[PDB]
Amino acid sequence: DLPYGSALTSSGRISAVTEPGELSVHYPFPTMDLVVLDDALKYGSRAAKARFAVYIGPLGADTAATAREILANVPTPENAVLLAVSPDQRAIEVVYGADVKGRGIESAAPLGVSAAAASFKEGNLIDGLISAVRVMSAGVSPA
Amino acid sequence: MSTALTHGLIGGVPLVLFAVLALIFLTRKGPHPDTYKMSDPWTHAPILWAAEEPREGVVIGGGASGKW
Amino acid sequence: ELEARRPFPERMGPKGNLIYKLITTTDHKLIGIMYCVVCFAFFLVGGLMALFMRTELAMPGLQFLSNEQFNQLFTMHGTVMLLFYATPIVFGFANLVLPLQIGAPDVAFPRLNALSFWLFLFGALIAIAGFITPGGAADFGWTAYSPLTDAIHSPGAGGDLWIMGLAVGGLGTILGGVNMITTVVCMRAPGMTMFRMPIFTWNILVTSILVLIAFPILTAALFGLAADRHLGAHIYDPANGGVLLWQHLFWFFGHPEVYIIALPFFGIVSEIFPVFSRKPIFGYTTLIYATLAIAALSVAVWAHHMYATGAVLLPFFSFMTFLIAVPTGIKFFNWIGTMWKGQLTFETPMLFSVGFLITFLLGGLSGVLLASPPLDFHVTDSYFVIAHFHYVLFGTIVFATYAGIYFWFPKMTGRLLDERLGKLHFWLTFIGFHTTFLVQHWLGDEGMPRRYADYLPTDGFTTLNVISTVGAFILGVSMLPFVWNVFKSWRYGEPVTVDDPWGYGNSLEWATSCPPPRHNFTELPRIRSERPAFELHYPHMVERMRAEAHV
Amino acid sequence: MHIEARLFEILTAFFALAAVVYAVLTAMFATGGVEWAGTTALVLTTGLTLITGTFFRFVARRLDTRPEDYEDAEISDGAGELGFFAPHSWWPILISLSFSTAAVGAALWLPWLIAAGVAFVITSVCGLVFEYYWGPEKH
Amino acid sequence: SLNRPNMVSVGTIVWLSSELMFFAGLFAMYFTARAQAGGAWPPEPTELNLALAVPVTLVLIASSFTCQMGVFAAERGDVFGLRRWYVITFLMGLFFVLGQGYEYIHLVEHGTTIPGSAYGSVFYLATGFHGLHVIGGLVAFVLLLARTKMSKFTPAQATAAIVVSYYWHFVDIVWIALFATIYFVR
Ligand code: HEA
Ligand code: HEA
Ligand SMILES: CC(C)=CCC/C(C)=C/CC/C(C)=C/CC/C(C)=C/CC/C(C)=C/CC/C(C)=C\CC/C(C)=C/CC/C(C)=C/CC/C(C)=C/CC1=C(C)C(=O)c2ccccc2C1=O
Ligand SMILES: CCCCCCCCCCCCCC(=O)O[C@H](COC(=O)CCCCCCCCCCC)COP(=O)(O)O
Ligand SMILES: [Ca+2]
Ligand SMILES: [Cu+2]
Ligand SMILES: [Mg+2]
Repeated sequence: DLPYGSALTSSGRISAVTEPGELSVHYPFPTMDLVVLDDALKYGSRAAKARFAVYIGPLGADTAATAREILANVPTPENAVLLAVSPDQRAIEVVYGADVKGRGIESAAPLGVSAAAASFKEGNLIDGLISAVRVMSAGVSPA
Repeated sequence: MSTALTHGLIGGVPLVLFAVLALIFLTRKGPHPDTYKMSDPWTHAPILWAAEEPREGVVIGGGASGKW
Repeated sequence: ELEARRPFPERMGPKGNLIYKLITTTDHKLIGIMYCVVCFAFFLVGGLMALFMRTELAMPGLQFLSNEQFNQLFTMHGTVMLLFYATPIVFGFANLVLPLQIGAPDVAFPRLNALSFWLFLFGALIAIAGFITPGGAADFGWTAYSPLTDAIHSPGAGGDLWIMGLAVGGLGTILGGVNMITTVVCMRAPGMTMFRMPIFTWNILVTSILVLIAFPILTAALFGLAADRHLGAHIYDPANGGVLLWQHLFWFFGHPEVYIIALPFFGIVSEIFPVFSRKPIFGYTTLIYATLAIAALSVAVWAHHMYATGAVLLPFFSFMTFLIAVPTGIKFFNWIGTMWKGQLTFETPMLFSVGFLITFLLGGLSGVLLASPPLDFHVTDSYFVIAHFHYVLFGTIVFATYAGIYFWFPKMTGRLLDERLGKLHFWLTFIGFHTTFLVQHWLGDEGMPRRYADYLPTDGFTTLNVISTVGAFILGVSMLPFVWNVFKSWRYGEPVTVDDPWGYGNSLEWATSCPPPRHNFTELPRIRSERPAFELHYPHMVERMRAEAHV
Repeated sequence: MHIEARLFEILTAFFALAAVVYAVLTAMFATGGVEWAGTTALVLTTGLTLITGTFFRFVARRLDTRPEDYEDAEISDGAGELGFFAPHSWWPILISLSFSTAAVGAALWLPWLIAAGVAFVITSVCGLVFEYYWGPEKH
Repeated sequence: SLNRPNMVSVGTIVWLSSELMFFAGLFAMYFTARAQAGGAWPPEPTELNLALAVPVTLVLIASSFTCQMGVFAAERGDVFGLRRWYVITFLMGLFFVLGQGYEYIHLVEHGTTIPGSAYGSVFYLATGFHGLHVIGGLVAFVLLLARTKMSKFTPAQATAAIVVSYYWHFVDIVWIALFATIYFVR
């Protein structure tokens, strides 16, 4: 209800507006790359039975445990794996729930971190992300 | 009159007009923002993407770390 | 404060997601989508027939076509692109947004709503299937004059399939009309009075009332003609005074028919104008009176279509035809006043809605000339009347239709059509349209009659025919960017997630999500004025809206 | 519901006037007679609107104001129970196919096809009408 | 309390109003063919008898009463009274149809046919289309009576009965116009 042309409805839902000819998502990445990442996440969640998530943003002053309190925001925080990367300060973090224990994540998360770091040698922010997700999802067993 | 001229004009003008109007409009820049480079400060809001599979305090365990 | 989303929304559904809920469907939104798709599929076929008859008519002498083939070709072009594309698109637009506009969850009698669609499709198919016969389709024009249509002068089988297809197709229209009347009358939200619903709803209501008059008499005439052809009765015998019985019966239908496919497309532009001008509609009260007046007038005005005979009362029809042109002027002036002193921005919908204004004006101006019997004495059945009805048809059925499509694609799909790919479409379709139809005034005036398959080299008119053929092939290629845009912007294209992609939206469908849920609504605002979505958003301006209205 | 009733009788008055004007103006200074073809159509066009207008007037006099007919009405007034709507049905397509068969039969004058079409139409309409009324199987 | 309009009734009313324009064509054909008659409008072979068309008209005028009695029974919750009155209505309608058929046979025998004359065409077309509407009404009676015993007698079934009655009162009101305009105004 704060932005211009927003209103709080009787059901509690928000109804926003955009200017004619403007966008409402405005991600700084190409559409095809977004499609590739989306299907990678979708097909990696299958064949492992644990949902995968990606975070891109500031990790404040700890860079090890602030990527841990945000895992509680993804649906079904247990049985979920999260890859958080920081562009401003070079940092990769992998955090997984207590339901993924012993399913092959322990020997996979370093590999995903290495893949992301190796691909981060260029301006391939999204290319390394997909590679890391693909490597990590192929090590976790449905059991 | 001049079947070559008639057939060569009723079938040539549309393609030239199409080419010109496709040069005018389809070469412009759209509303999609430019790609982010890993050489400038990150200015966009946080993201937190996730999946929808499987359909439908937190006890956790484990971690990793990295650097580039 | 921080939620989890997908990088990009899903492109399509999984296997077996659409097929079964396509034959058992009851949702009005899906029925409207199917209308649109099939209508455009028929539009392409009709356009192909027009291209065939336009290619041959660029040079004297029969190059590749025949007399019979040409006759069947112009007979079927004008039938397909008038009864199988234009009429059903009206109900396509009515099924998309009318329940959303009135605040209803559904239409009354939904199974009847599905039955109308199927009647449409199968009637159209059985009428078009005349090309499979060794003889060919109907070759006697869409007007079907007597006694050219009896078994003596038209013994083909295509001409019978034509009649029976039209008769099957006509039932769906009547069922749709009764459905829309019932839906408007009964299905309203609390506080949505008659004088608070959008102009589109009024137009659809009056159009349905007009349908309930026009079509049954045509069905009766078709039954009479079938009786003559199959049972050897004497209904339309010239000795029996039946040459002019047919003309009366047909033109009682024909002119209300051309007003059936006008008013809804007035309503579309009447909805689009206020949104992009940051200004309310001008003269809301008088617009509905204009609609009512033209609808009432379009019944006692039928014989201006038969002056060249010697058996009509000229003053009656001439005067009424003169009168039917005033409230159209009122509508024009109200549109101009709506645009006046506003913040205009020309997106794709606005561009098409403006093109409509330019085209329709000249169409109507040419139409008024024909209404004087002395002037029509020289120019009936010539290429001038063709230019008239093409200008007047191409504004409402092409420009307004495309305006509506660009307007309501995000509302119904959740994706945004491309902009740089729609401007090309508009400019192609505008440049290529005047190039093919402006010179036909001169052709008709100079002495070229309509429905001619051939002319002599020493006739004078050959250059004016080349220009029209050049222009016609630009109208053929203008469709490529649009189809490409729709096909590519369905699976991909910018997600909306904002339930109002245009802002300053006026009607009630902009108070729900894009796309709407199964039952259209999860909550409702308070209805106080005719701009409920502008009441909900921007509350601060409400007082201003009540203070600046009257000058 | 007075606006609905008024909208029809407004048309009725104009239609009656047009029919009466046309009939008289043709009887004198118009070749032939009274032009029975155009006169017949308008005097039933008036009837079309008259029937609906009268019915709407009676219904409006019977029932009092609704939330739809009230200026300053609340959303909470209309809360309750709408009625019954069919969720899904595959019968319409069968009805359309039956009618198409009958029409194709009538076009080419094949009486057997006409008879088959009529039987199919009756069966399909029976299926549509007896949809939400069949009881459970008896065993 | 009842505070809403029955939309199943408004739908059928608007449809019945639209269906009146179908007969406009037939009336127009009749009046057009009658104009160019010259001398005697019913030609020499044609001889209309009032010895058979009057009783049949009276029967078709007695069906409405029974139909309305059935509707009156429907509004109270009586499921048996409705059935009895509707069966009687069906029988009277069948009598009408058979009488009309007999008159057709009699007229055809004396040399009044569809291809025979201009009078025959319009006469048979108008009266045959009316007969087709009557048969449709009879089919509607059968369908409704079959449905009345599938489930418990709810208000919806009463609504269906009322709309069917509306339709019937539209087949017999268009026959008092035809009878008046054919047998009296010749
Ligand atoms: C109702 C709206 C409507 C529309 C949209 C059109 C579309 C066009 N019409 Fe017209 N026309 C009428 C209304 C309309 N028309 C009427 C009412 C008649 C009276 C009929 C009679 O005479 O009996 C008539 C008859 C008529 C004649 C009369 C010929 C004669 O009498 O001699 C001519 C002549 O040039 C003409 C021209 C055109 C042209 C160039 C187009 C262009 O806009 C069309 C080009 C568009 C396309 C869309 C081409 C598409 C093709 C492809 C892309 C190929 C692929 C296809 C497949 C694989 C299937 N039309
Ligand atoms: C399809 C939509 C459509 C529309 C909207 C119209 C609208 C009008 N038509 Fe019709 N007409 C057709 C479709 C249409 N027509 C078709 C398809 C045919 C051919 C059928 C056939 O024979 O094959 C036809 C044929 C036709 C004829 C018969 C011509 C002939 O066969 O020779 C006539 C004659 O009176 C006529 C007149 C009019 C008039 C006066 C209007 C008026 O509605 C238009 C009025 C518009 C304006 C007046 C412009 C706006 C006004 C102002 C800005 C104020 C200016 C004030 C003054 C000038 C005083 N048209
Ligand atoms: C390989 C091959 C030979 C196939 C040819 C396929 C083909 C081109 C078929 C065309 C058939 C038709 C109907 C032609 C006309 C054009 C046309 C309208 C095409 C279809 C259009 C269309 C898709 C519209 C929608 C679909 C629709 C509504 C229905 C179509 C109409 C239908 C269903 C009719 C076709 C049914 C059919 C072909 C049946 C014939 C089978 C038999 C054995 C009939 C022979 C037969 C005869 C000859 C008798 O005399 C007779 C006398 C008394 C009792 C019985 C019979 C009898 O059965
Ligand atoms: C095509 C629609 C016309 C419907 C009009 C209804 C006709 C009523 C029948 C009256 C009988 C009179 C016969 C007569 O005197 O002439 C007879 C010929 O008439 C017929 O064959 C009538 C058959 C009409 C078909 C029935 C309806 C069609 C079903 C289509 C459904 C879609 C005999 O004349 P004749 O001996 O040749 O001089
Ligand atoms: Ca040529
Ligand atoms: Cu006109
Ligand atoms: Mg003419």
